[PDB]
Amino acid sequence: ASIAQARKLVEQLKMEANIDRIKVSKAAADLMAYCEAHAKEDPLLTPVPASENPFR
Amino acid sequence: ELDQLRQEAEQLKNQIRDARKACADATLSQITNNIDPVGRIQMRTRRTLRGHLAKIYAMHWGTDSRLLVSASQDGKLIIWDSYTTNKVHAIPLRSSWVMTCAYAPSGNYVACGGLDNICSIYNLKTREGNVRVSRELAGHTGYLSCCRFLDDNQIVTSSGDTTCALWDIETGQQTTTFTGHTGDVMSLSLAPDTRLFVSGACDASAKLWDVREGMCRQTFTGHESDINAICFFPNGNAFATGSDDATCRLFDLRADQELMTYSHDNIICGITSVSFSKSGRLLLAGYDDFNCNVWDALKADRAGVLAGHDNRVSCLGVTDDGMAVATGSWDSFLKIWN
Amino acid sequence: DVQLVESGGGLVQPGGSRKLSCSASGFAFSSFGMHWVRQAPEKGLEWVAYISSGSGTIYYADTVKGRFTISRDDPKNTLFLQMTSLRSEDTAMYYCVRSIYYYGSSPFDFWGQGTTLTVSSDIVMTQATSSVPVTPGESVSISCRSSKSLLHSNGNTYLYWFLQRPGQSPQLLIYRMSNLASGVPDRFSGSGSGTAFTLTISRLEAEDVGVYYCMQHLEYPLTFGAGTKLEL
Amino acid sequence: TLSAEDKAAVERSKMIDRNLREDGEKAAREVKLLLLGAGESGKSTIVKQMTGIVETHFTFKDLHFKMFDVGGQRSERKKWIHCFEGVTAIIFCVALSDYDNRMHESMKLFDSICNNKWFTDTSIILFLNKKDLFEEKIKKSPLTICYPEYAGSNTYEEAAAYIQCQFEDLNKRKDTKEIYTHFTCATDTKNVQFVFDAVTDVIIKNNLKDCGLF
Amino acid sequence: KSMQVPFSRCCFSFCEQEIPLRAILCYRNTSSICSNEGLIFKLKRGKEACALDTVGWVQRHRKMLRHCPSDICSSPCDAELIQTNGKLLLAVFYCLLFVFSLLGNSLVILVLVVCKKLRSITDVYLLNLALSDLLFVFSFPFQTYYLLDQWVFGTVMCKVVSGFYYIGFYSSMFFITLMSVDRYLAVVHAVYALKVRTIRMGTTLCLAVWLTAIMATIPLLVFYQVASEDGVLQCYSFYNQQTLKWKIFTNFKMNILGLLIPFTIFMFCYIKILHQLKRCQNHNKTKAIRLVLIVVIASLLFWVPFNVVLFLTSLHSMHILDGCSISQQLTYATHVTEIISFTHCCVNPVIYAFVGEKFKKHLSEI
Ligand SMILES: *[C@@H]1O[C@H](CO)[C@@H](O)[C@H](O)[C@H]1NC(C)=O
Repeated sequence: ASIAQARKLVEQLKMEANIDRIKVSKAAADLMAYCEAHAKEDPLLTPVPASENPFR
Repeated sequence: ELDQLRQEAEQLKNQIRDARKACADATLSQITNNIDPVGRIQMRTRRTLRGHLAKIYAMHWGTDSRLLVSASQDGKLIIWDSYTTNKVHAIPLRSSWVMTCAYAPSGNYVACGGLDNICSIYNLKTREGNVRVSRELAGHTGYLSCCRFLDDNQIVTSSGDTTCALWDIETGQQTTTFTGHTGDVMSLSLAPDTRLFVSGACDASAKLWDVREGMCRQTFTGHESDINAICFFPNGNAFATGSDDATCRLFDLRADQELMTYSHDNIICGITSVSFSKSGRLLLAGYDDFNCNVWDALKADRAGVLAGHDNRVSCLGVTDDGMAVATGSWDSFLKIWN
Repeated sequence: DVQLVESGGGLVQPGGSRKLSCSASGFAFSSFGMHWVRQAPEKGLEWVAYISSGSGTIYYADTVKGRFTISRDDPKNTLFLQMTSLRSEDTAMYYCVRSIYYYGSSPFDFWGQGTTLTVSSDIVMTQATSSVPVTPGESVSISCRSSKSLLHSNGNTYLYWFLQRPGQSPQLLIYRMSNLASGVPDRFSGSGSGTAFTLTISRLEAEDVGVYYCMQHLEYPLTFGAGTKLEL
Repeated sequence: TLSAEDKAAVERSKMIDRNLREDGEKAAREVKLLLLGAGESGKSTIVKQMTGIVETHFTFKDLHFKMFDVGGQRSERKKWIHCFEGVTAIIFCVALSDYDNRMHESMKLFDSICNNKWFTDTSIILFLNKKDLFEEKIKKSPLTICYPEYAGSNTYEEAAAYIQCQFEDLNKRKDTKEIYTHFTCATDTKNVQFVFDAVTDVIIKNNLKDCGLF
Repeated sequence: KSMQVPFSRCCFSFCEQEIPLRAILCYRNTSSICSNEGLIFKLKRGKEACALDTVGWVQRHRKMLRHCPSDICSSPCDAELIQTNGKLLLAVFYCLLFVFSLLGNSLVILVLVVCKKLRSITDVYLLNLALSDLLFVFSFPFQTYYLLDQWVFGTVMCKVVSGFYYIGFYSSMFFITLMSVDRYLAVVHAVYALKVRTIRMGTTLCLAVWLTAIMATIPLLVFYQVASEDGVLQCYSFYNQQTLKWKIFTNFKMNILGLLIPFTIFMFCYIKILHQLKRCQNHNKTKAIRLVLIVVIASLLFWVPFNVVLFLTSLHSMHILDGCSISQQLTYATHVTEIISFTHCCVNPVIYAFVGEKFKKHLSEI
């Protein structure tokens, strides 16, 4: 009855236990670094002037 | 015997959550306390794409950042030219109940689906000059909630089943089936490399899938209700989800944990769609309240509001070049903000 | 498959009238705008008239304004060119050309075989070279120049390159001077600066010999150049 | 300031606009009906009288209906029920013989549908199938097994009226929407006639609201 | 002093004495509008006398007497007797009604355009009715000035203001008729109404309404002129000095084309709607009955009295009715019924827009 999904989910949990996962600090720092690095080429952040804005 | 199985399931969950708690040395609110606030983001309705006569349930930009497809339950899937507000095509769907739409990266094909259980594929470029249905992918037992092309030949779809599926468009069979969820899968974001894709389900969980082995890499929890939307951070190593509880959550794959919650006391309604700016510093989120809030993704401060809609903002889209953001709502309009 | 067949040509006394009919099949004829293009004997192509999809807009050449009338009717998938007061220099083999206008489209993609008619008892496009001999294997370049810059403000240029093999209708090679038309081998390529344009063929297989024409689509009347002939 | 091709593209866009307008006008011709109900065959008989969505188009007395059946969707209703916000009406099929209970779950479904936020003003066309089989069961076994609080005789008419009252009183908002009821074992044109009458009343209400008279 | 009543000095009585020959005695023609013709003498004793037999002894005198800008039996008769206080009351009514109608119609047009986006054919009719009412009320300040002072805006402005007045009147008539027809079609013929009630049909019918209103107005537009009658500048149908014939034509044209056919259709439609709602009493649609009754009663209240008094003025002009008392009472009645009809511009938004629950929701939203 429930034996099937029971084995499937316990194996799922076992597999998810075996993950090489990193500290939150460095991952957050990496995400911040990407946000800041690509800032200049993000039109949404800086209001792009109408000279090269395809939307008027 | 089932009690013992529940027992080591519980102890595995305890161990996993203990490790995840161990990894949580800090949060974005700490290390991002020093960055400059993004400031008010004043966006104006540069375009108001009109022509749909019913609710717009899904839209999707094209890789050229100019052509966008939008699907409405009037029975139409309109291919629009964003720059000139022109309608390049208007595909009449066989089934009007459409709640997803895709535009192929090559731009040759579009896809749509909904309560019919069929992911229709429409060939835009044909010798006859009219858009013709090329392949109807059938096999799901539940409504198609999301669908994204991987190539001209492969497509990954999420259904009202507990399952997603990768389909070979040429032959029509399910190349792969993703089974792990326990509730309706409502959204599906394809990683930039397309190797992996995330899927948020009504079991309040977002699962990470590997396309070429049909196996769930990771499961993310923390939402209080069903997840309606999901989108990768442009890295492809992180993604943001929105649920019927008035919060968005930013999950990171490598840390395998929830990072940031985007919530406010004023907002007491669900999130219908979510999107990231090109750089990822802005998180766009459409809401049941007739608005799209722009969140400072690093500080969780609300950076602005796109208030120009008369109904739920069902769908969002940010171009690849990040020049404009398209919001489609149930008022049947499709506004381009910049 | 898409097919355009013209009929109604023949010998007509000058001063007479005749209607050319173009039967279309294999494609959504109503979606496409249609053009008529004469080619007098041993002469380059010359645009005649234009009928938009839905019969909304009409255009004519100044040399046929008033005398000719372009019309269509979608239900029977047919195009018509009524012709009146036929003068001597209307002797030509008329082509029925298909053309769809939307973003990223390929106008003038398909040309009908064409019907011959013998009457008997503005941007100027220039091509300097003609009767250019080429042995197969190497590459060649053909040049076409325009009196007015074909680069529009919106940012897409409007030169079209066509190839006409002997005894066969011309076919679209390049549209908007960069985009390779569907089904054309990759060896063909287009380039140029807004007033002078060139098309280059990398490898010249004998099948591609014939006359190459350049046409402007910036503004009506559309004007072809005197095509450059490539021969073995 | 527009190239020739741009003008042609604008003309094509206008053609698409007029085609969409005509399609929308034709769509407004339709009457959208959402079919719901417990039982694997209760709504099947009604569909006969007239996976995923199956649509049964039919024109009756010059009025073109469009009935959509959601019985094949084994998924959470609240995620896709809002797709039918603008549905002209909801046909709700319940078998009277299910009082063995299945009828209580049918009552729960009717409560969740009638009082749904989206269906604030979409009238419900209630059908009570199997009145002959209900007659057989009610002269076999009493209805008290289903409704212990039932305080009426064993007669068919009293039981039918009681069931109708129990289903109708689930409507908490009587000032905005109406419940049209019908015992649908007639197996004749009376079912299509009844749904046509209910739809005519709904259209008259919608026209009164649109004209500002209601 | 109004679009329908010029200040005319008349003669409705005759003195038979043929040699009142010694006075300042300077003569005047009766106003062109006036039906009885005649001549007026102004005597040095201040009394003015009537010479309705304009020819004969009096023509000999006319070439023995002179014209003048500014016992004998009877005096010339002024068409209007309203004193300063009455004109003040009419003027304040005009001003307050102008501002109320202006704000009401502006609010209707604003909300109907920006909040409704004209998604219904009923919205199309309501928008065009509001525009018609605006066009009509644009003539009110000119009416206040014209009532309290002579006309100084010139012939072109006289024609333009008459155009506003009559286009507004006819367009309002036909738009309320179209709304009545639409309600009849959508209540008594709902099944068939689905096949014909669309935005395109409403737009086409409303351009038809505008074109027919223009067609009705052009004759009145050309007839109107500014004339220095009796030392007062007056904007009225003085074209070719046939003011009587033009008055009769305008009265009967407005009567027929504004009341007879429009209200015929209007009452037929709303009577059938009321019968239908009486048929639906098992559902108790009382509110619709109340609103249709309110609309019908209001329309009749501010249109029927004005039209009947115009018809009576027409009868007077055709000599069916004669005398000062009838004439002065008719001018007074025209001045008050014109006020009450002007109330239509401010009441049409009332009875058609704010009483509807479709509309108050977006009013509260703003
Ligand atoms: C007034 O009556 C006289 C009578 O001789 C006539 O000549 C004139 O035309 C009439 N009208 C005016 C405005 O004087």
